[PDB]
Amino acid sequence: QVTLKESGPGILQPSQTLSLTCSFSGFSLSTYGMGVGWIRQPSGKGLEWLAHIWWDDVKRYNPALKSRLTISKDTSGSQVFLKIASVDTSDTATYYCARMGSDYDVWFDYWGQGTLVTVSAASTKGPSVFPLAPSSKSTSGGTAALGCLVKDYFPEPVTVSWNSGALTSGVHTFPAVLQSSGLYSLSSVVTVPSSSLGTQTYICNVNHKPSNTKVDKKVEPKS
Amino acid sequence: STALRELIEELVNITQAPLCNGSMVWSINLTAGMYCAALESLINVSGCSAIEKTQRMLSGFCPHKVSAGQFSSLHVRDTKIEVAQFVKDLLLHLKKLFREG
Amino acid sequence: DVQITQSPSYLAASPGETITLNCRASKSISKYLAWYQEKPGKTNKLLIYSGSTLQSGIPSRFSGSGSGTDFTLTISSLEPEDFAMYFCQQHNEYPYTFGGGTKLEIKRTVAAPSVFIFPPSDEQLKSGTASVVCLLNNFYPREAKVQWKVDNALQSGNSQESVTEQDSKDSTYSLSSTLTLSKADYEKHKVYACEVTHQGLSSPVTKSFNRGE
Repeated sequence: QVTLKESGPGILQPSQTLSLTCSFSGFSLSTYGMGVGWIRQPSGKGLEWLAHIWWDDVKRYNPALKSRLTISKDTSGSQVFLKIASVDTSDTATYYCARMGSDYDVWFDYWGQGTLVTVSAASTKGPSVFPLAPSSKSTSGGTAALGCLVKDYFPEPVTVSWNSGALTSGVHTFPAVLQSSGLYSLSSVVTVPSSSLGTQTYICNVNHKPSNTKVDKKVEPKS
Repeated sequence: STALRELIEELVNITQAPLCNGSMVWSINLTAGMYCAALESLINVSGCSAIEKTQRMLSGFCPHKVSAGQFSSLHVRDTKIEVAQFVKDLLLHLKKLFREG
Repeated sequence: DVQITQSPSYLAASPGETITLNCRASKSISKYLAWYQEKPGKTNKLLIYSGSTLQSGIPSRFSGSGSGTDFTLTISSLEPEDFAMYFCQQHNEYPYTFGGGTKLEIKRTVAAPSVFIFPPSDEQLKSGTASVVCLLNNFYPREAKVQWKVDNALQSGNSQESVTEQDSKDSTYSLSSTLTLSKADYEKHKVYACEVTHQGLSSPVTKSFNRGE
């Protein structure tokens, strides 16, 4: 039924202007009582309300940011937009849009999944993908482990699936670590039956949107 | 405004029971001095205890005293409506002021 | 401008337990506090608003209470799906403000890790760097130590690790640790070994390989 989804730039340079889009189904901002807000979360920190807008164009803005923000909707009331002028690194956060659960009061009955925005001067860099091959020293109790090392990318995030989503069970994709080089690295693993390693194919599907880098890497016994 | 929220909440409570049982008031422009206008239009409803708290709550937002039995006009372009319709209209205007801040 | 504190920010409990979470405002917010449930790979879910009003379709084992400055969310007879991050939000006053959340995690019995060690790939070595990875799979509790040795030399400061969130199936954690060397250093040594200590293990477990084999 009701869904919301944020779309954004992925990464931008300081002093730039962040433009965010919220698309949604299951309601319109032309129906009475409908409205949408923008909330953000810097990593390891708490949520912060930014701005919201109602079906009749009444808008509110967080006074700490008031001047940098502009919120809007289209005439078809099917999308909502936030602009943040003059971004700096303090604007690096996950950005959520969310629907107001009331016709006057400000709590949120439905939220989007959120989109990461990194504000940095550093260049975008796509990862290298290396196999974590199954062996004997990754094999115990009829189970072997294998995976993919996704190395040396910027900014976050990367997604990793296994056999285009055919493998659900046993997958662990770890949080990225920021390496001393200023680049991220992550591991994704899957544990699988040892006896089928000769007759099953394992492919990690890696995607780094900021660099437009997609890689499907086969992981096989050996080397 | 806590006061504003309380009033909205009281209107929501009282119009959720047909408010003032076959009493009619004149409409007004509520976009201009809303609170006093609403009190002026509601102050003369005479046998409805359900509206008393509302009347008191509205007096808190008007910067002059609103007395019963006063002359306004002969309400030529105006129109008689049920108290409930009036109050539900008032509620919409109040919610917008709340939403506006 | 109201500051919202949730303390403590971490709780562990076993299913079926009844627990309470606290939320505190820096000044009165009448009764206008909302509670939301946060889960990895899910959208945030509104549970309660106006202090105590249960959102439609939320089970009645969620109960919100409080007024003024001190608020509680009580979750009675915790189900497995009830373990999550819970945050509050005052909606009394502009600007609207959120608490920093409390992570509610399942207590369960100790489970020992299954440990796997991976050599760097030939592909990687072509670029001049070697990552050696140690995996600890599906253990509980979170606390674990990995010790890296290369030809019995204890490696210190040249590894990084990260840990998954509690698994939705067995409540365990997993850990990945990456040792970084130059290809040149990698090819100077034979025995790469990852030694793991964990409450679930009577004695440390070591997985090793010999560069070559």
